[PDB]
Amino acid sequence: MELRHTPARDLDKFIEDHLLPNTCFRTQVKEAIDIVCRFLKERCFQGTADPVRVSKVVKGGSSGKGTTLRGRSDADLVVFLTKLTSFEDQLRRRGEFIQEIRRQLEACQREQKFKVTFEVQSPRRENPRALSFVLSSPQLQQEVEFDVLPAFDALGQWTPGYKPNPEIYVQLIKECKSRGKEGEFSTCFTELQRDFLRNRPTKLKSLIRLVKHWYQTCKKTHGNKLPPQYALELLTVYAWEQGSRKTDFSTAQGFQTVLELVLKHQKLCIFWEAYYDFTNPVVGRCMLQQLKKPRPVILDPADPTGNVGGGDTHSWQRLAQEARVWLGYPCCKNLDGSLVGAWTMLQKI
RNA sequence: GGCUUUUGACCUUUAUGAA
RNA sequence: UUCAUAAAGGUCAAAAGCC
Ligand SMILES: Nc1ncnc2c1ncn2[C@@H]1O[C@H](COP(=O)(O)CP(=O)(O)OP(=O)(O)O)[C@@H](O)[C@H]1O
Ligand SMILES: Nc1ncnc2c1ncn2[C@@H]1O[C@H](COP(=O)(O)CP(=O)(O)OP(=O)(O)O)[C@@H](O)[C@H]1O
Ligand SMILES: [Mg+2]
Ligand SMILES: [Mg+2]
Ligand SMILES: [Mg+2]
Ligand SMILES: [Mg+2]
Repeated sequence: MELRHTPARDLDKFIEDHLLPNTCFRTQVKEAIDIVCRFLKERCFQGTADPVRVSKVVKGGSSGKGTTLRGRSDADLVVFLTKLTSFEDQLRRRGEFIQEIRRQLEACQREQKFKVTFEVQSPRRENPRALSFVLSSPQLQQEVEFDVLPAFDALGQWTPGYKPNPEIYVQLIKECKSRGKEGEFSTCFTELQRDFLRNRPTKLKSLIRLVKHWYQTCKKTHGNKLPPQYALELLTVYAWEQGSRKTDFSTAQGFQTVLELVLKHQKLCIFWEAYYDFTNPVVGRCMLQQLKKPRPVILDPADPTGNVGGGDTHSWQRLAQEARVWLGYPCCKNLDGSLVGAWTMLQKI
């Protein structure tokens, strides 16, 4: 049945039956990703006399994190290009490389290698960050949607578990402040975003799937007037880190905890020191400034300039109205009708 | 306890692109 | 050598579903 009719003790069964990827979906998506990556490395940029080269194509998003929803999660690919040499360079020339990727895709389509359908683009967006399309192929048993983002390799060859050289963030901050573009270059650090989730406990990822499904259900009512989905993913990590830190926990208690955190968005000030910290005075000052913003502040662990909170209080107002409604559903209720109870939050300093 | 899936960790290999 | 995407082999763990 639907999530809103599902009692607390059946949440994990709901996640299993509807949210966890099945073998065909994830294998088909991987096959499509291989198709696109091979295209990006072996065909797409071979047209130019001055070799533009792909240093890496990173599978980011839920696909790289292992937090996908069965049959509903896209493939988010950040394609790093050697010719993009700075954040400035990325901001101004990403449109060029986007159009060229589009051109070569359409070229391959004519050759009947595969079929591509490009997104609505209702707003001009001014300067898009992604090339969004649906991929069809004779080898594929299903369509797969893609977000392809050209980017400057700010991190270089990155070691998992290594803190980035703070000078990289110093440069990021300079460029953002210069152009008034905070949060603009998160794509450069998608590896850090992925790394922040990739090795988390299996059940934490299942809870994230649940919250993401809840979020998408709310999207039915409130359209696109909600806070970023990524904000809810980070809020769930926060809930677990302050309230559980265990591999085995109650899914229902975690879910209620997140719903209650949404209600307290006016008091949320969340950040991490996973990839940066207050040691560097420039980075520390940037972090401090973000932490002084109107609530909620949910700072991207990968990007000290990115408040994933979004800065739109109306968006959190609407989400909280849904959180209030859902706290009355069977989801967080025991068999006797009582709430399972949220986690006791430990104060993080 | 048994079966399986999902999610990672570690060690190898191939194709491809890069440094 | 390293990094990336897919595939192949091996080991380890976590959670879940079912019995
Ligand atoms: N507001 C934001 N600020 C910074 N990074 C963001 C962001 N929104 C999305 N991202 C990054 O881009 C990735 C892909 O975004 P989306 O594809 O829109 C949702 P997702 O996290 O992949 O889950 P889903 O695609 O299964 O719904 C996210 O995982 C996140 O790393
Ligand atoms: N850092 C990142 N890593 C991986 N994927 C990302 C990413 N940032 C963005 N994406 C993907 O690329 C898509 C388009 O990127 P953007 O143009 O930045 C979203 P937007 O136009 O600001 O609309 P929004 O208000 O929904 O965020 C996102 O929906 C996301 O799926
Ligand atoms: Mg995605
Ligand atoms: Mg996407
Ligand atoms: Mg596996
Ligand atoms: Mg090789």
